[PDB]
Amino acid sequence: ELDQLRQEAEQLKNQIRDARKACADATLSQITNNIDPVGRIQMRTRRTLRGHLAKIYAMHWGTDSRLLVSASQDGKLIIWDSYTTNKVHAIPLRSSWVMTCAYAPSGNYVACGGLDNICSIYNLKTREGNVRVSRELAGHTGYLSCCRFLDDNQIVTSSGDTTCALWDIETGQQTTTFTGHTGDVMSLSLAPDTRLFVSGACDASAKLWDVREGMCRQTFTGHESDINAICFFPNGNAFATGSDDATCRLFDLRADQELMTYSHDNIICGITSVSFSKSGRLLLAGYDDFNCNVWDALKADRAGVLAGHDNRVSCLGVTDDGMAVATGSWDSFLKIWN
Amino acid sequence: TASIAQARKLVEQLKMEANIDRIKVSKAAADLMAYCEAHAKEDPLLTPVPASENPFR
Amino acid sequence: VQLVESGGGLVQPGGSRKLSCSASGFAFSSFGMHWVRQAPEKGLEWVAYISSGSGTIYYADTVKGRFTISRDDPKNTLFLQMTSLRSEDTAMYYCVRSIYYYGSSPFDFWGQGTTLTVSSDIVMTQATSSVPVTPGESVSISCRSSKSLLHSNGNTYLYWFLQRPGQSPQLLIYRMSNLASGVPDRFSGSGSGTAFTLTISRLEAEDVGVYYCMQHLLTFGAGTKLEL
Amino acid sequence: EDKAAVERSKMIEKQLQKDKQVYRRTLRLLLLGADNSGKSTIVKQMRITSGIFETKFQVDKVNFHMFDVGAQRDERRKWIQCFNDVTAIIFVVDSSDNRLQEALNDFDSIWNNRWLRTISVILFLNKQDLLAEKVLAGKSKIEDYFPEFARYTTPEDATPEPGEDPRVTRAKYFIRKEFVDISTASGDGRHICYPHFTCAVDTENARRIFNDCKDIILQMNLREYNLV
Amino acid sequence: HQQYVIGLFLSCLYTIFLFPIGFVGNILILVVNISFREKMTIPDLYFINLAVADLILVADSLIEVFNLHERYYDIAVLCTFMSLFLQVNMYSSVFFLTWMSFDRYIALARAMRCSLFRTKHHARLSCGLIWMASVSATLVPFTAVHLQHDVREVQWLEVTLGFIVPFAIIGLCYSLIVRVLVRAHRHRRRQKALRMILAVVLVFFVCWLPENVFISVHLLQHAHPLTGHIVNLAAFSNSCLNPLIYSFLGETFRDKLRLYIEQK
Repeated sequence: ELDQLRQEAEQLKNQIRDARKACADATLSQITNNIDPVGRIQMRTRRTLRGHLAKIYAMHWGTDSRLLVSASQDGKLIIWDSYTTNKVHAIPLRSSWVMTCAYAPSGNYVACGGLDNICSIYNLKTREGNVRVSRELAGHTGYLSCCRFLDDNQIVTSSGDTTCALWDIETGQQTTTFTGHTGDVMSLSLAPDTRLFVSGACDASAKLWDVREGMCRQTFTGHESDINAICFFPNGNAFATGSDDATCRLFDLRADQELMTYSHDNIICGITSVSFSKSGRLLLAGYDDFNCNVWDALKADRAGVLAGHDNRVSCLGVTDDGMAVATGSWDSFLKIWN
Repeated sequence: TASIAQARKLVEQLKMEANIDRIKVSKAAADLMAYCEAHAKEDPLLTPVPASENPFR
Repeated sequence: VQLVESGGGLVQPGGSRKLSCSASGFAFSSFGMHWVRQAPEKGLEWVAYISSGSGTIYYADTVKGRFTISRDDPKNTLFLQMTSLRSEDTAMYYCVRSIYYYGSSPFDFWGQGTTLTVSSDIVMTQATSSVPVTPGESVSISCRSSKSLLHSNGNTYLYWFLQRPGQSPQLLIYRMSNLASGVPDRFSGSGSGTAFTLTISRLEAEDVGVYYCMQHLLTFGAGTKLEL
Repeated sequence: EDKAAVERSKMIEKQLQKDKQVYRRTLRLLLLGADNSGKSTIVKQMRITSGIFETKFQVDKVNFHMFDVGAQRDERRKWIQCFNDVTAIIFVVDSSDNRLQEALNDFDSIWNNRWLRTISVILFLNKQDLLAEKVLAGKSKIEDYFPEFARYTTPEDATPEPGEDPRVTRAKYFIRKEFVDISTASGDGRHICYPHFTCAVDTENARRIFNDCKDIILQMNLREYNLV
Repeated sequence: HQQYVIGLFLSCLYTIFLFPIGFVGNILILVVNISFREKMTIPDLYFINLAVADLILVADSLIEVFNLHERYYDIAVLCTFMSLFLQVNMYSSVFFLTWMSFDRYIALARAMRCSLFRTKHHARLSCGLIWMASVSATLVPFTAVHLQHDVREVQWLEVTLGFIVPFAIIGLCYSLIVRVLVRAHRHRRRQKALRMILAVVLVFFVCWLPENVFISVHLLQHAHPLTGHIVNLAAFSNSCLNPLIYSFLGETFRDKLRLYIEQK
């Protein structure tokens, strides 16, 4: 039984690969010669946010494009007014090993999680004036890698126990558990339409999921070792990736295969974060090299570098407005670029 | 006994992935390039803005 | 959330008294504290301000030096000593909650207050002292300021208060564009920088009172009343 | 006014300094070991679904935070990157166990990890009590799994505890030497392994951790001050 | 005549052996530490300040070589400037050595439970205060003598503050550090540090004792040209040797130097 099923699965995999090869009548590099290269993109540190005691692990801009929450391994979430550097809040955490943080799209809540396997929801607007733990979403059997709000009531989270899940915050239950990954799930990106989301795992594969149906739709595998970061192209039909294999990859949902890979032979270190600019023309990735490289998403050539960090660049984000780019590092300083 | 179930559900997932339709990579690349070009005028990071426009400096 | 002031009564002009209030239901330590007096048959007047953490302290020139404000975070008690009193100082004093950060709503809560009876500043004006109206429709209330309240940061420091009969003032709109927490969709506001307007989309009998405009670039307007 | 926002920010920064002092005063420790190892008994006897556990204990006016990782996938390729730049890693093995080769492989993986190349390891050869009578009885022979033990004799620098049969000393020092050779092969001098013959009942575990942390900080400062 | 021959022979020996080490090593320490100023640690502050002081002292020693002082003896303001600058800089060198001995004692004997004191802000404040103490000890005697009237008591204060107290503190602190190291190494490579610590104290003692003994003799009593030249050269040898034995006889600064070579 097992051998026959393996043969059938291999036949299906061969069919999928043949279909993808047939669809690859052209590659992005040939098409993108029709557009002018972006050229030299230079950004300067407009702000430097300090106050975190230890390594910064995560950060997330608010939809207002001004406030941004940040997390550090010392057990603090600090909300910054990036314009003025004012510390709007400072939330002490139950567990100091926080690996992710999110800002609710409405701006009312922030979430965080880490090696505690619990996604804590914090209410930034309560009549007592303090910041209160609204919910403690428990049920994952591994550390939390990423989380992103869908609504004030729904949040999707990745875990190191190979599962992503969708949570109903009010009831504190898992609406639907996503399974199929074989290794630790390291990051997830929520589509602009909010109906689909894609997560990369410690295996070579990044999988696309449908929250309404609660099941994987397709899988991508064009990576060598381990996917650390993932981001959705602004149009929502493509997503980037970052791996320990020291290269980015651009996939397309409709084509269902790799479109482009961004790497230079002199970059031999893993990628910790990935993000796109507002138009999607620039692909920004943070590396263990202590600096972030700006890639031309179409021409696939480096257009800049953000080297103003003293340690591993662990997180990276771009404002919904597209004005600025934030970055966090293990040196405990966030820096807004532009 | 139980491993057969996991193998069969894996086969079902692969079957579904096979049944999905796909488009030519040329059209996907054209769509992404068109998207980038249409919005290239609204991306501050792509085309630098004057100091009077950006709110940071 | 509950603020109850204590003290008041009858004191001779040469005497002194200490007004005390106890904060309950919220983190009094993080909330800034303002004192606002409501003298008989006239509008509100700011008295003093103490920042959270017993930091910056301000007094109105009318009461500068005469009064001193003290704060006690661990006991959640606010104190205000009046060394000497004049006849004009008689007024009902409120305990106004306030916290300041990007997106906050200062002056959101006003305490019950106590009545104390005894045996340059920015000037603003309102279009009319009274405006007869009926429920089921909208009306417009406007006010003017001596100088533009639009600071270089890109926002106007003005607030609107509603004082119902026998009830403390309530924050309706802050910064001319943001509705308070809990206020219904019955109110809206707009302005150009020097003249602002408060518009009630649909009036109801439960909102009877007098409206005050205040700037925080603290002085209050003459007050506009609605006669149903 | 936005000045009150700056005041709020500065109270926040005052609190951040206040807890920065505490953060810098405390020493963090990572606890590792297989389920056979009695690390749970070690932490429980620290007389001062969820993931990391925490134990707070103090020895001679210096405190420690020990982090025992609980419910997680058997792999630690990623979550051990968080525990970089801790003071030390405490590794606990069951000497009496045969899974000894599994423990050796685990210690190899920890020692050679690229993110822990500067973190000294406090190695607890736990459960000496069981090992002692396991060797004395002779019901099992360590040579079955490590035949090199047949042609091995205790070194000259060994210091057996007061009173010990030669065979138990030989076995315990053979296991300790296995681990020590593992440590030294890749050991470049940037981190050191501190083996200890420990049992969960021993009360010196806190003292041993404190002494090894004292030496680790001594060497860190010595390297900082260019003395090595 | 052979007196002059010996003097010139020692001068050329110094300019060949010690002057290159001093000047180049201090310049290199400055360059390396400045290149990575963002990541600088507490010791690097003291090493930077000591490098500055020793660099100025060794640059000054060129005037001592070949006896070039006469070109500046003729201008009073220049005379006072040079003399007081040399005084403040040698005071800063000796005081920074004395302060590094105590700071090392704090960092090694009280490595923990003293994190509340060793803070880079406090390190920079202490560097400023060391420069302040140097300036004060150089100037207060000067202005006092100028108002009241090289004074006997002034030079007694000079000898005390410049050798006797600094050396006592250095010896005590490094003896305590050596006790710490010998007790640590007896249980759980560390001899490298031990002999480095026994070398710094020896270099300081050998290079500074001659001039102070000479000055004490003169105070208890010109006419000693060769002895003065020898003691001056021995004193400058301290500022010449400090860069080596403090920065690039140890591994950490060599690591940073290799990083400077490769990255830049």
